[PDB]
Amino acid sequence: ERTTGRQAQISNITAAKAVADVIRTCLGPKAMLKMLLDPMGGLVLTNDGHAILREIDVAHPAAKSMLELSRTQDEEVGDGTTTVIILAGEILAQCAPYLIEKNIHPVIIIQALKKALTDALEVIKQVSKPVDVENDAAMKKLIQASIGTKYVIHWSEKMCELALDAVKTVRKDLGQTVEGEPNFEIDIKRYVRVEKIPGGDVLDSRVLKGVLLNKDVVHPKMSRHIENPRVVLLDCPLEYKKGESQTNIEIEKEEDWNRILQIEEEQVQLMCEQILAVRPTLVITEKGVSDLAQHYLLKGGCSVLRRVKKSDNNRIARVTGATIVNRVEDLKESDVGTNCGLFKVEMIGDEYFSFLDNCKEPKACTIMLRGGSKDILNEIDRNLQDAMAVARNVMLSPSLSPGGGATEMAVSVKLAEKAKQLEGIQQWPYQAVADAMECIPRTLIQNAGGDPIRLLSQLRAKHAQGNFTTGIDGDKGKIVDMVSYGIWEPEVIKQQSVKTAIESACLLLRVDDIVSGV
Amino acid sequence: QNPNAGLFKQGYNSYSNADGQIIKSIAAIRELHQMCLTSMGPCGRNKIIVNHLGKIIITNDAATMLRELDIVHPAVKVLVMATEQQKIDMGDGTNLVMILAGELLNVSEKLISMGLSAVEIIQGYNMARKFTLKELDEMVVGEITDKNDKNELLKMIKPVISSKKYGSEDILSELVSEAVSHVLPVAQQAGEIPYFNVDSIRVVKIMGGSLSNSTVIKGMVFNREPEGHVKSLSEDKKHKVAVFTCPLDIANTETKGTVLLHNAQEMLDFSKGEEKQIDAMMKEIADMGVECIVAGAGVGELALHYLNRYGILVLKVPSKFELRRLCRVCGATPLPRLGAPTPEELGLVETVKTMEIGGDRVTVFKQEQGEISRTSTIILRGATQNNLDDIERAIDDGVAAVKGLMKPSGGKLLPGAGATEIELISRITKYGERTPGLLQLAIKQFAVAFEVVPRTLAETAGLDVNEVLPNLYAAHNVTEPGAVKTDHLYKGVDIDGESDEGVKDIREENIYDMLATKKFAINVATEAATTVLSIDQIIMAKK
Amino acid sequence: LLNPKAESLRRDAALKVNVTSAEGLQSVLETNLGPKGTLKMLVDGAGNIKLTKDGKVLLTEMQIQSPTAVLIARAAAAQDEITGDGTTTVVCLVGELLRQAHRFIQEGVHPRIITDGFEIARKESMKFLDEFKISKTNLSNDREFLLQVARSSLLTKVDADLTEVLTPIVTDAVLSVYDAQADNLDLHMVEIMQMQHLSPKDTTFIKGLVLDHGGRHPDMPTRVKNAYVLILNVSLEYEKTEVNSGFFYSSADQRDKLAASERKFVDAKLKKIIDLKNEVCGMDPDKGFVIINQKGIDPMSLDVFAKHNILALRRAKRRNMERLQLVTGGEAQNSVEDLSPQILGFSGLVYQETIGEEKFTYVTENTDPKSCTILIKGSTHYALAQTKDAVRDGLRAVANVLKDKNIIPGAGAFYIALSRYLRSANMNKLGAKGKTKTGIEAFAEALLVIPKTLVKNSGFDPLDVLAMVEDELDDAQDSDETRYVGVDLNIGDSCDPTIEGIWDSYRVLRNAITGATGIASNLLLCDELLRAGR
Repeated sequence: ERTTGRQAQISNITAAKAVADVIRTCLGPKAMLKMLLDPMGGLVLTNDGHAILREIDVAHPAAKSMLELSRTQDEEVGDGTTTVIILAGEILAQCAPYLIEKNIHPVIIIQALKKALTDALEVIKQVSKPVDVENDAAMKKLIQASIGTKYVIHWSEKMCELALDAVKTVRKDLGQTVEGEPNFEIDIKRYVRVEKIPGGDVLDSRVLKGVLLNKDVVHPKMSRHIENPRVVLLDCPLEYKKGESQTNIEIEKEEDWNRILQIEEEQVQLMCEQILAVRPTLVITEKGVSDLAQHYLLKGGCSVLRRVKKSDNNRIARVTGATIVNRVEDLKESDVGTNCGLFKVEMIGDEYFSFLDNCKEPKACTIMLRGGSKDILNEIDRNLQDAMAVARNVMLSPSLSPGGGATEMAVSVKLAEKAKQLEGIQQWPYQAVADAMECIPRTLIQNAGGDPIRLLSQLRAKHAQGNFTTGIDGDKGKIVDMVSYGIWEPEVIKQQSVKTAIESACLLLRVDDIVSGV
Repeated sequence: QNPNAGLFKQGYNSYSNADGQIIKSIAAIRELHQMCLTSMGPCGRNKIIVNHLGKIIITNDAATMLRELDIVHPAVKVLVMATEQQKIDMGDGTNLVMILAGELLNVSEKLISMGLSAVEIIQGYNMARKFTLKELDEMVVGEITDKNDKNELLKMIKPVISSKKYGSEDILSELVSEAVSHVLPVAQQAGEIPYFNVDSIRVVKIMGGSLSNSTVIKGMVFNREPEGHVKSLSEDKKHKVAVFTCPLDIANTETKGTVLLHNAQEMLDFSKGEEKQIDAMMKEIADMGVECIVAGAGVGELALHYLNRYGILVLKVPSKFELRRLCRVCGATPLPRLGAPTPEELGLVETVKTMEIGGDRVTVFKQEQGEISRTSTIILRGATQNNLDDIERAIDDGVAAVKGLMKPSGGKLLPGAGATEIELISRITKYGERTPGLLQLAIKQFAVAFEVVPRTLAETAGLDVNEVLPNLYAAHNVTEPGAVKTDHLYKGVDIDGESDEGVKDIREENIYDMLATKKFAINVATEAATTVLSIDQIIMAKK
Repeated sequence: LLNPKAESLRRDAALKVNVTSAEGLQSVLETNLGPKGTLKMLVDGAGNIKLTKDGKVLLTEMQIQSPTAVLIARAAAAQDEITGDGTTTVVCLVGELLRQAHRFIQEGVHPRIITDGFEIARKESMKFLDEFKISKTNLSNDREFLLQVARSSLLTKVDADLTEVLTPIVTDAVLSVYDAQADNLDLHMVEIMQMQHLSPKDTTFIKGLVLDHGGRHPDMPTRVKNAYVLILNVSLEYEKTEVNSGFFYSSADQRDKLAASERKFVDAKLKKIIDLKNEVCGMDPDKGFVIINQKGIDPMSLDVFAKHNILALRRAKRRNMERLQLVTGGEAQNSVEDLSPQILGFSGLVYQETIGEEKFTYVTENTDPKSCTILIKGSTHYALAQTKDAVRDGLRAVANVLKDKNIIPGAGAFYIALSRYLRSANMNKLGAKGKTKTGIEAFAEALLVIPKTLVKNSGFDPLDVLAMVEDELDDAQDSDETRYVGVDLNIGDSCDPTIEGIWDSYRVLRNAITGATGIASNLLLCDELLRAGR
């Protein structure tokens, strides 16, 4: 029915701890396997942290909240799926004795966790090092981190090219006191949109500056390059004009039928004359173009592209600047698309496309992927997304954090230094985060096969007296420097990991009752 | 059907290390830990004990509870035996060992959950013990100088009585300090000859009244009445006292000695014989100047008739211990025989009288400003059965603690009310932080256990530990004008029951602990905790 | 830490389940390794019982409950399609690898440490394989050798008497379809047919194709010498007037005479076919004529052919019509209207065999049939099932050897030598880790499950037979000579597999070790079993 007071606190933490345990083996390159036993006769050995959490049912709503944490993390950044779940679980576990044994009110617990987050975020910055995100060779070395140990490792040179050039193009690199400061906002999902075209190989892929349109044209043989581009965007089709009111036409003599046909031709021409009056070079219409209109416009020295939705016209307008006009007759001479390099209408893979590649960077691009089959096109896309996620995380901040558990251990040590200076009851739940952070270097040792106490103690001592670049060697299990053994990760991931882990723990810790009802 | 592995000794279910025998053993101890946890402090809680003989008492004393409990589980017996160690050669610290030893085990379990072995934990605890014992030597503020002044005694007796009887501390302290000052000699710098046995001070209680009429008697108080005609002695000094173990009647014969009568004349002759022999024995007593006679046995009618005619006060003392104690008041030596109380074996008492205490009449053997007794008696009163019995125990604890003031620096005083315990937390932690390797894990947790005292003192006082403890820690985690802390060595738990906040200075009430009690408890508590941790399996067998 | 409708299997219990289950599956298939192995009966519950030794069939049809055993069985099935053999070898290797690993895991060896050792030993095993293999001649005239290969692949799965029948059948069938040119080799050029009412000993190789439907006229030849072949897709059954009509007559005799005129519709086609022979070796000696008509032929049309000593067959299956065009060289005619002398194919003896219930037509002795047929005989589905598996696998075995010149001496010499190699190389190198060397030794020991199982099934004590092989192997190395030493499963002593004729596939053994290494690793790396929704 309901679980009240300490029943909610124990139940929420208990479930979250169970979720954390599921994936403790998923951390590090030496991650161990789990056997997922289906209600059917099958069994899955897949060790992907996301799949394991997805494909295993959970009972307690608190466990479902933990699942939402991983889903949010996946949307924010390309990694941390298991970090936020393991860390959030340990934070709850560390807060458990404080709710029960110390009888510390949840309000006190939450306040300290917010303060511990603020301090943890500072430390993650302090221990990080810059990289020159404008040095393409340095960026290629970073991007490969998410490409190796995969079949497509031999593509990594092209995958880095595609990822790096596209994200640089869309990065909103701007600052001023009037139009505001985008602060290097990157949204690859909307701006780097990728299109897959049959034919060629991975090496033939290209990043375009403009819009890649999948719609065909009125004639295959039209100008491909224009010296002074002018672009028209229209909704209304080019067809016989009809009135809005009542019309009654009564024909007795057959001779007058030809007069009606001549009028029908004129009305179509008149629409085209208004289009041609403003000297266009490419006309795009959402609705269709009559056979007469097709010839009327082409003979005027322009190309015509048909069946392009408002959604595409909005993209075309961003890269051309052309204004969308509903009615053909209202087209204005101010509708232009100049400084566009091509209107190529090439048929690629036995499919017609239209390219608006230009010399502009209006906060957007398109990646064009080539491949000899749909499987190749999907394989390139699916793996490229990993490269693009890293390119986003790196280009969004030049600071890289040390891996191998080094960053998390540095937060543990530095929080301990501040904890001794924190007065009041909040000192206790404050320590909870300091200890919880060590779940990462601890788990890495366990998955490597070392001693979780003797190696973790030595690791802590190295950070306590020495530098914050000391981590765990994923392959050997030994304590090694993270500069000699580069395992560096973008700060963006580490900052969001600790941020969302503590916030998620707070969401469960502050709930002292679960009640049923509809 | 269901198979089991590892169980091959008389079919016993005996858990191995991997089965958590240590954790399960600690869990059993936790039951007793909580029982003792609420005893410590001036505001400790009472317990009802129903003895199997049909006797119900109430006490604050944990050691009484532990002796009245039938303790079966060996894991608890280790700590109960540790409690007995605090009773042997020490008069305090019972709660300190039971509470600290339990907490040391509780924090050990937190380390065991990490994967830290019992061996590694025990080794760290032994180091932290040796560090702790050394640090205590430097926390001394004052020292008892063993001058046996009433005022020096009160400084120690008061905090000792506190936490057994609260609110009557000043009344009971005067009763103990006065009695102690009576039996203690006047001397300084004399440690060659031992003196002041705990038995030197008796406590006597009567139902009815209250402590408002309590007093101290310079001598022994007996619950027996003056059987003879004389109920009191005169106001003169130095009344000669004879003490006998033989009953005051006709002497018997080792072999047979049965008198048979066949003729009326024989009855007359034997009757006169016995009367004359008894008179001769009673006469020889009187002829030595004896004015009071004490028997370890009953008195015959004829002996009463003669002793009355001789004006000798007749007082029966059947207790061998009271007769031995009487030798410390009048000096008389009990006579194994009858009728020859050699003058050298006679004692002297200035006053023997009957007194009314609580409505009950008792006989008192005392001296006033002379021939001063080596024993003292403390007189208690109270109408409530349960409360008066516990007050008696409070008196004994005061005397026992004074015995704790022994030649080997027993007078060293450390700030109490948890002030010592708080400072130890800071110092032991630093010892951990400077210690490399896994040893720091147990040394730090060793320190953690010591917060149980300022916690318990707060809880029993009705205070919110979540506000008192961080205030106590902040009170000691301060900036001082120099490396050595001064003003903030004295910040302890304020056992007031007030509303808002704060800490109290030991100096305000002179709350000090004895170093010997503390260092002893630290040794015993650690040995108890590490002994339990060393046991990863219990096996029963015929011996 | 437990959610309702879920389970989390911890405290190394998942490893105990994985190893225990694997030992179960090993125990089942361990009884069926080598020619000395046992037979299994598979009952489908409907009353049909299958007899086989084939690991692929056994794992595919055998019901498995243990989720772990399902993992191993399915993983082996994947290797079956990749390699074409080695099913039992993989399962045995996986089981023993898990058994040896478990003994060390109990002693505090982390599952990953063993897994890494397995990967090192696997890579070193592949290096040994490269130096162990013998390069076979590229000559296709190696029949004397391929006979040994066929025996190696057949003898394992048959009763050892059938081996003498099938050995030349598998050997020559593949050599016949294998062009003696660096072209390719497709074992699908040998068709697998089954017939009842004969003993399995009567399994026979047929140079051409066999058809089910025979002649239905007693006067047609059962033996046609140097036949011409007509391939015809149109019926020769009595034809009726093209359009609606009827018999309008005055006298009774006219009824049948008019019907005789209607018959002319099909008789005209018969004459054209009879004239076809007249034009193409009509009366020439030692020439014949056979028709393999896809459609029916009237009993009267058959009588027309019988009078001319022509064997006219009817209602042939499309599958043989298309192949017989390739076998005989003739073209299919959709109608007699296009019939011409250039259509006919040519073959040698065409033979009709008649048995109690069925007839069979044989189209042997073709110039370039590009196809062979094997007829598997038996009285029941017991012999038919076992023999069919033996033939299909034997054809693949000799096919792989002809395609891939790399041959591995068998009799356990490969796996026993690997044990010696890894034992010494590990102690000589020690380049892994102070702990990882444990997994390498576990790997080297597990490899011996194969030579030990082969001996145990023979009734010989593995403790003595393996020792004798190791002794002679060491003596050869101390003598500074190359010698292949393996197990004699009939005598109990050692033997030289390259003289006895016991050969294993290069590709099977290469992938068998790699697969078994992965399978055991995938289970050793499983820390917990996670169940939900069940």
